[PDB]
Amino acid sequence: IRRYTDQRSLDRSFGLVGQSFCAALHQELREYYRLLSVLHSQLQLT
Amino acid sequence: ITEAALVRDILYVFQGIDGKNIKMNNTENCYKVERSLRDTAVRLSELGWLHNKIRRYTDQRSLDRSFGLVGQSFCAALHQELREYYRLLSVLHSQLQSLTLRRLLVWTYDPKIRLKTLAALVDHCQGRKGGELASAVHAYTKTGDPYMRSLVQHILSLVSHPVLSFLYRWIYDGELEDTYHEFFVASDPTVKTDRLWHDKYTLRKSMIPSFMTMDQSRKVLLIGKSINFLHQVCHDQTPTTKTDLENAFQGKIDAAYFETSKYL
Amino acid sequence: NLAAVWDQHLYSSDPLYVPDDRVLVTETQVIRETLWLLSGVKKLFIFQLIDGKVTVRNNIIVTHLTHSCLRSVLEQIAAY
Amino acid sequence: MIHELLLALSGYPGSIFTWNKRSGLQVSQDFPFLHPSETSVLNRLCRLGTDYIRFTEFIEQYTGGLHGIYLRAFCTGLDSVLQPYRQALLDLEQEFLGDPHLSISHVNYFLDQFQLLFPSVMVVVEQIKSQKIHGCQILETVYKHSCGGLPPVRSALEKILAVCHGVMYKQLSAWM
Amino acid sequence: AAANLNAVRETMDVLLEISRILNTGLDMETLSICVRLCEQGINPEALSSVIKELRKATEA
Amino acid sequence: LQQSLELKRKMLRDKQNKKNSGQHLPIFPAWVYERPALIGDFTALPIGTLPLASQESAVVEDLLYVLVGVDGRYVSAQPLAGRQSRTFLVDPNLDLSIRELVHRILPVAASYSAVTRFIEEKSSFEYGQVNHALAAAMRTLVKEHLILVSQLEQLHRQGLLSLQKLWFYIQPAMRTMDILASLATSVDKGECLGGSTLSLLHDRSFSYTGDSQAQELCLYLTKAASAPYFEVLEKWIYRGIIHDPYSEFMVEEHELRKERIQEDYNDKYWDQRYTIVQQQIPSFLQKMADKILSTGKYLNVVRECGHDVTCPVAKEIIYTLKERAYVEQIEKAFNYASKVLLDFLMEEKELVAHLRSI
Amino acid sequence: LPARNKILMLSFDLRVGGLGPKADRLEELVEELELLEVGSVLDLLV
Amino acid sequence: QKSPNVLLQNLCCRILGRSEADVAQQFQYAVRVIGSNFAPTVERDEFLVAEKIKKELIRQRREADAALFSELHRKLHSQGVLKNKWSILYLLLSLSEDPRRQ
Repeated sequence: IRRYTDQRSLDRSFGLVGQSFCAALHQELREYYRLLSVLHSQLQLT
Repeated sequence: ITEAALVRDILYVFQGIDGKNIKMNNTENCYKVERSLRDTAVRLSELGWLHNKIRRYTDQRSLDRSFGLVGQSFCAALHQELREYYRLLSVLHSQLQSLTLRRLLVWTYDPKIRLKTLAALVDHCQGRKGGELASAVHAYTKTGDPYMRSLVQHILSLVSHPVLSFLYRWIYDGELEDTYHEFFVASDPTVKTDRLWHDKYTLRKSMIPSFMTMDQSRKVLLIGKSINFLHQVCHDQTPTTKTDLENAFQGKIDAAYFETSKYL
Repeated sequence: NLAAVWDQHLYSSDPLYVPDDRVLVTETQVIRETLWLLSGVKKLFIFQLIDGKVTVRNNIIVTHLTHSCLRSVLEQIAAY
Repeated sequence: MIHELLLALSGYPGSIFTWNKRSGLQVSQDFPFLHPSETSVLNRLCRLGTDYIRFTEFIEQYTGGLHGIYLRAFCTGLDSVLQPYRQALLDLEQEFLGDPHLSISHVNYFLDQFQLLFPSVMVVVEQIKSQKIHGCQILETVYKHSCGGLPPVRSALEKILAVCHGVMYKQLSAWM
Repeated sequence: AAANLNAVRETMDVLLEISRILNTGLDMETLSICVRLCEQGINPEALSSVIKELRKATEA
Repeated sequence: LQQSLELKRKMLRDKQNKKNSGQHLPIFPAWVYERPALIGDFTALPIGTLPLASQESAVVEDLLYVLVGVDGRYVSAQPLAGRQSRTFLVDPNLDLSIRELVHRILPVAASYSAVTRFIEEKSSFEYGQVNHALAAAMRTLVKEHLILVSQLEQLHRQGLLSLQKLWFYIQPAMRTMDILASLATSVDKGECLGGSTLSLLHDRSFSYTGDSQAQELCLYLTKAASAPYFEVLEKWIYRGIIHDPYSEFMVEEHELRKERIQEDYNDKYWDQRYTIVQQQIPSFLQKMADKILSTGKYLNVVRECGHDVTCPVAKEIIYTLKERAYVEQIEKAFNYASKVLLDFLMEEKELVAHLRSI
Repeated sequence: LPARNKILMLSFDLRVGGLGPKADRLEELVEELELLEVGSVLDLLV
Repeated sequence: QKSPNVLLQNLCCRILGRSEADVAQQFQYAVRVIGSNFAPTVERDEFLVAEKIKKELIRQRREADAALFSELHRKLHSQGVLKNKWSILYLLLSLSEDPRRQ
């Protein structure tokens, strides 16, 4: 999921409905990180 | 040398008083601590080096009656502005009985930019006095930056009040009174019995202030001379003969010019 | 706390030194003393008079006053 | 400390702020209680008190040497310029009495406006002593510094000059 | 206990002073209830909305 | 570094020869550029012997310092600063796991020291009225960045922050800095100034049309950077004046009075007195570009003859996106300009009668 | 205090505890009823 | 009256200038929303709130108060408000108004 977003914003030709899709798929990648933060907090979890 | 030690010292290098573990060891270079922490101090200690420039010059320039009516008024303002930097420092002191906001980097940021511009204005106004100095401040109100343009343009209102004081007297009152050579007209004393009108008054060209048109400077003399020719020769002492400056010169000055000449 | 100035004689203690005994009068008491003196009264404990010369009493101390500054103001009232 | 200084700025010098003829109220001691550098702040602050001690010695002798009815009029004036510098030392203590945290700095800020009226009103007084401007030419040395330019010392000297004009409007009213 | 009464009156007075600097409109007694409520961990965004919405309801 | 000193002077000479009416264009003292402290960027236990969840607290502590530009004990800011790309060096002996994450949180530092250099260098009088506004509203985002690193420090003080929590916490400001650092590279790379950096801000705002996290930042940088340009057009449209102290405005006034005066040999006013500039057109006003010149030139040929010409009301104009309200105002002024000149000409200097008696 | 006031006051507590529409259902049940019986029920919390 | 709910009745009855039992219909408004949220989800830090009121205060042509507020912000810090400093003051902001309508 991250390899694709890492390359499209490095492409100025991916368009203007492709640079909206590629910015919509970070809000749903950030929250995955938010969950990971919590997984880390209860470590002091099997 | 814990940090609680540095915070106590830095809060005085802001006035510019050498600290306990921070001092201006190299006399021209900025203060050096005697590791991450050490570097942070430098940005915070710059305010002191800037502080040393503006304060050491308004202490001395203020006592010199030679600088001129314009110039002593520029110092009042460099100093009234320094007074305010000290209301921020007094609080920081009391906040000491945490206060390590990145060692107050965010606390210092708004006075730090208001220190870069006054410190620049002192060396661009060095040598110049009188009208030439006034233009050298109208020189610094040509920058798009909104906060710096808000600050200078206030100092300029004070600096050029004496100037316009000589403008609203040498037109209305009839006589001009400057000990040092500051105003943009240059009277030469001599008998001038019948030659008075043609030679006693002449436009000096170094002291017309930058916010004036050369046409306006030439017209103002024509009023100063007329209201003085009318007293010393014609012997008809009729008393109280009645944005550059917010677009009121081009309104008032023509107005004075019109009444005066019509009577003469 | 800065309401006990000169109460600590650590500065004095830095060299070997003898402390001299002082009454420790309150600042409020001093005001009542001067007002009586400024009007006609004799034999006040402060401003002791000796020969038609009213003079500040030799030993009076206050919590928030150093001996020298108190002598200065008191002598100054005593002159009037 | 905040009562020793808030009286040392006034006429009573005290032990901390020792007085001397060559230099006035110059505290010179290394004190554990004050921070090593507060003496640097105090040295700057001490400049104001030294002139207030001196200005009163001069009003005292007046009101062979200088003599006249004008030195009995410029001197009454030096009392009125100094009046907002007495009320502004009384208020400092009143704030200091209750708030237990305010430090020396608050004195610095509150008494920074008196480092423009006092230094430039001291040259007028030395001029009137070094040169014996005893007769009516005293009015000249006030109106020659009254055009001024530093605005705080420009209305201060105006207060002194007008008083002279009231003595010069009573001698010239009996004559005419 | 007298010192406790002076502590509260001193701080409520300071809080009233800020209230007039921000021009919020709360008088002393409504400020008294407000701090007493927020003193027990109240989510102050929720309270702010409630006070705004009643001030708009009392307009009739 | 040394090479920059040239560009500033060469640009200065161009405005000095062009305008001799305004003299002694201002410059800042030499120390302003020389002193390295004014700009933002400039007992160690062996970490190899440490337990794991202590290294995380250390690395977190060092990173918290790197974000504001101050070097750290375990991570150093490389001073090459070659070309425009800042680089950083993490201690070699660490846990590979932590090291990779550090590199992934380190790009917001290279996008902080590069961002700060542009705010010092492009604030001088030489770069022109708009490049000054762009950096003066870019400096406000720096203070709000400093704000965030202070809140993160308090959490770190209470043992309640970790490198996995920091990573999630800084993501929102990793983007804002990235848009500000790329835009600054481009405004600098093309040597753009005047209106060439008021078009580059209109076009970048379109580039992201769907994002709305970065679109609001750009749409803001153009409201802030276009405040001086609209003020010049407001003077030119409503009066013939073109203050333009530095040569930035689209219209320019040639001093063709020297050759054509007393006899207007060239009828210069309608030929080459008030003429246009091509590369200093804002790219949003290109449709009204021709009209603007005509709008203001017409004002002069009555403002030249002493008949008073005053706009009935002067309306202010603000950059905006999606709403061309400036279009209707340019037209409301243009129409009054032509109307006033034509009315004066057909009654004063009456052309109908002169044309018959020819 | 009147009967309606001493019900809502009780209702708020449950919501802090975590009992939700079981506390709104209570609001609607009372509302549907619209006598002094609730006042007796109020005194008898448990 | 210490308990939370009790206070609102009094808060409501003075904000809404009416009688004790009469206001209940609107009073019901608050019971639901205040109950909805008790345990704040935004962390504790007074400085941010302090930094906000200066900025707000500064863009309104009233800038001395940027430090008058600061002087007051430490006065309270001197006395005891039990770490509710962020929660009170924050409230006082969100109910703000520049004196001029502008």
